[PDB]
Amino acid sequence: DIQMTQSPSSLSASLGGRVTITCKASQDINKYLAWYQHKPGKGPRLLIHYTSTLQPGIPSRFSGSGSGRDYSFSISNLEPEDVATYYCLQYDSLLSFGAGTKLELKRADAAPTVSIFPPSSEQLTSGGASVVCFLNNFYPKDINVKWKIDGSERQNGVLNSWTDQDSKDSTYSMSSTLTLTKDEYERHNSYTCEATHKTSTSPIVKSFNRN
Amino acid sequence: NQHLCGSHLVEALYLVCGERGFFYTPKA
Amino acid sequence: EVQLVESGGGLVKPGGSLKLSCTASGFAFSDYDMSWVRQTPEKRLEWVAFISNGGYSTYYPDTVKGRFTISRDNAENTLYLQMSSLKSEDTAIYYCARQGLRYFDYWGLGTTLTVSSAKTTPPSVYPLAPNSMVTLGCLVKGYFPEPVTVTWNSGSLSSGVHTFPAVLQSDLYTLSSSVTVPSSTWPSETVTCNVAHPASSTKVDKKIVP
Amino acid sequence: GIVEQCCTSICSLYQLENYCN
Ligand SMILES: [Mg+2]
Repeated sequence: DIQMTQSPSSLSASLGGRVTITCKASQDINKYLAWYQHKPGKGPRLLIHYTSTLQPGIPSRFSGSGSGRDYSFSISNLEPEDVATYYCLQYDSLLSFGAGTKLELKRADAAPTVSIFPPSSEQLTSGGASVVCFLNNFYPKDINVKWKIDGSERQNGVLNSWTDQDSKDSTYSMSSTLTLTKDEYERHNSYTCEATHKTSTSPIVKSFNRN
Repeated sequence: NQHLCGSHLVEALYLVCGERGFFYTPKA
Repeated sequence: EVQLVESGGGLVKPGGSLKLSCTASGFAFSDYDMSWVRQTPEKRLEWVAFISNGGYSTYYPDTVKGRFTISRDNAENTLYLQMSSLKSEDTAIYYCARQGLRYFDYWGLGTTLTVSSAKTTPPSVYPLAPNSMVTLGCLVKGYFPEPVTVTWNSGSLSSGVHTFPAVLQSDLYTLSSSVTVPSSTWPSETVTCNVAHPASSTKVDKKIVP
Repeated sequence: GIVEQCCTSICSLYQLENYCN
């Protein structure tokens, strides 16, 4: 087909600023390029067709440009509604989409609030134990978790998942769940998740004993 | 080999687009 | 007032069938070529099927050609997508899209398809209990399929509510939800995660106890 | 699409050009 290369794949901007996205075609596409904004839970929304022609209704702070194989899309005066994923589409030869640019907010660095949780009385009856750790409301997105139990840092039986940018404080959050069987939990005693974030040289340590 | 359209659409597109081919929906 | 409403999504075993529908209103539906486009879990947009305004022409990429059939009933303002020989790579949100010109100019909200051999399992729901502020949570473990819903205090707690994406493990999902409430409110008052799992017809309320 | 538009009547060469890949 025609391959659209879209860059960058993710992007952080400050309210009121400017952002520029690029799409390179594998061949000349004769200005037949459209741009779409896609928000979670909604359907895509056409912004620009024919390189730079705005759809009726779309705020003028959106614009595009280009020719041959090199095109660019731009947001002036970034507004909170503009956080979304943006995609280009070439429609000169059949149809092909770019991979997308995730557009997130810039914000002041913030440290994680770390909270730790032993397995509940409800789960151990079942025969399992899950220790959970929240690394909530921090910035930037990128973070690291290390589990310690009786001084031993251990890895297996953990899997972790990440929030998208929170819409209230424009922070990110992170879930750390270490899971063991009913009896490897009662074996040991001191359980620790350490949260290390570029806000802080020290890791944020929170822990509990047999209580 | 025979054509479907009185307009001779397929033959007409083979000359206008060549090895590019065509799609059913216009771009402009 | 152009509207496109997809419907019919659901869970299907590999090799199964499913017919998606799309209801058009607010425009002369029989004048418009129409497409189905899907979004994969990796958030790529994938053109899946095309049909011309009068139903004469049709197009499918090779990834679905021979397994999918797009069709329209213009007098009922409805676009259709009949899928068969379903494969896990078909798992996506499917969108209805209008093409006055070749670029799409209107989309629906989507309908979600899941292709999996995993069987439907209700979740286990565990309370997570440990300043002016306290953070609590609820752990929902070993369920299938997505989605689950988490509310706090029947929906009347909204901020400091962070619901985290499920990860697939084995064949089962585990998810967590965080609630941060003023430490005056708790444990003086009860904070309860309300979990809903429509696929297993589950609604469970777990009280967080100190 | 093209079948509905350029098959009962002749479309111009400008028109047909717009359907090309
Ligand atoms: Mg013909």
